[PDB]
Amino acid sequence: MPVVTDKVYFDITIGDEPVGRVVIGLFGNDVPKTVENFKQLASGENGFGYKGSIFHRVIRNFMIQGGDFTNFDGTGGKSIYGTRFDDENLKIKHFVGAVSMANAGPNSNGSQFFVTTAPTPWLDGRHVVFGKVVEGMDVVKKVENTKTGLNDKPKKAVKINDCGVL
Amino acid sequence: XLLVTAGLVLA
Repeated sequence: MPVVTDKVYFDITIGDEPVGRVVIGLFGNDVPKTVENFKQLASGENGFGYKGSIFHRVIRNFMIQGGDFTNFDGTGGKSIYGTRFDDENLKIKHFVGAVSMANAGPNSNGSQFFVTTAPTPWLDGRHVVFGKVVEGMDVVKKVENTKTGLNDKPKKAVKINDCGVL
Repeated sequence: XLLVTAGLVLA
């Protein structure tokens, strides 16, 4: 079990109703560069980041995907190191409540991430896992249960109304 | 299949 070194929170709304807080524990001794990127995007300290962004793709019994604060539809986002950065460690395995980098092939992490809600071992070795949910799995449940339309887009927006570093 | 990209999004 990787060790949790820092924690960040997201306060979620669904179509504007508050639905609670998720707290994500980060594995900062194992993937320090990936964890730095996520923290700073959660604090917004570079002038951009997660606050006000959405979970644009939600699949029940699979994952919820967010972090695209540039285009809001899964095509965008950016790291603190520029557009994209390399895979830090691909040895940490997925598990229920893992928090992991979306990508588009090797070494293309940006700001997009997912929280799994069931086992996803077919992603292992392919996406960098850098954290886990340590509180608010109930809230993660609500999100994965919203009504969705075309390409798994929630009908009501699922917003990170606020976030930051605990 | 069940994937998590960043631009295209496959089966």
